[PDB]
Amino acid sequence: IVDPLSFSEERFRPSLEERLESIISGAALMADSSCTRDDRRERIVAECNAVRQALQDLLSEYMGNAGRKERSDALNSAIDKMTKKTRDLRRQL
Amino acid sequence: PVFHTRTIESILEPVAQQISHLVIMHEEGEVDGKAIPDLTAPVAAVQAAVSNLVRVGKETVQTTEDQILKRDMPPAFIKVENACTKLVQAAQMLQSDPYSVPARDYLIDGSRGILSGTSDLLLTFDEAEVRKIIRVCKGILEYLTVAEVVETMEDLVTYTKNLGPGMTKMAKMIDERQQELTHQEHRVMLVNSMNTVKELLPVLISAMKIFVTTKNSKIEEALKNRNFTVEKMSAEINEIIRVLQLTS
Repeated sequence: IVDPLSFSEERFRPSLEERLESIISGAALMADSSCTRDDRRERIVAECNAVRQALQDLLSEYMGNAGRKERSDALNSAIDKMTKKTRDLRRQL
Repeated sequence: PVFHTRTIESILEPVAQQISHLVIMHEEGEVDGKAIPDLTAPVAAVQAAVSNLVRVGKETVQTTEDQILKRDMPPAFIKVENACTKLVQAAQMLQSDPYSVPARDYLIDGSRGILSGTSDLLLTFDEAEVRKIIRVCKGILEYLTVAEVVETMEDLVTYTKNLGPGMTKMAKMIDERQQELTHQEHRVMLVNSMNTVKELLPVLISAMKIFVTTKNSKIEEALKNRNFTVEKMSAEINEIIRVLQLTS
């Protein structure tokens, strides 16, 4: 048996548990465990890279050997080789 | 830099350079009087790549909860498709005449249009990605406006227990976003504002425990200080929302 005065007041009064669950639910305030979480971004980025590559191939095919372009980075290759070697040694491979 | 994320920069910047070198090459008469090889096979490779992007773009718009994405992404599809039409034409003109000077105009416009459209699609998707973060930030803002309601120790335990996963989510989303950004002051501001929110979390909890303890017997300072912490924590989250939306 309930008190009719206290019941009327507190009935549509949302408890902390209900208020919080509504915020957690509406703003998705919990950890996402799904592996498909990054798929949409990855797909879009993969397709954007395909367009980039396709357009660069076409622009290279048009320019031919008449192109002034030279992109041979031996130094950043050296640094990346040294980085990988040390990382291999410290990993004990 | 020119593009506000590492991904956008890596995609657009090399093609921007190539197109620019090409514009200069024409002006310098470098390609003058030379026969252009058949570009119908590479143009088909661009057509194929553009179609795939549009498909993925259309699929994203169909399944997205974001109404702003549904609206802002489709114009990019038209833009990237129309520029591809220009490129098909330029290749056909160079097929009919390998020495065509008019053809170089649709080749540049076509290439810039595809790139401009791809840029628009990336920026629009980045905005949607940022809106996922603001959703979680606005959620923690609303969760904080509930701190005044907690007048019981049983309430405090539940409020605290349920704040952790959303706070860790926001912190994870900020740390991942920060690493992608190219404007270094933007990263600084996000890292600092998130660190401030994190150091103020224990402070906020203790402040509430005080208000609940002082609610029992013999309060205004406990009320004021708890509000100050909520006010300061909320100010930092609003700053994260502001910084998150900066692209230059």
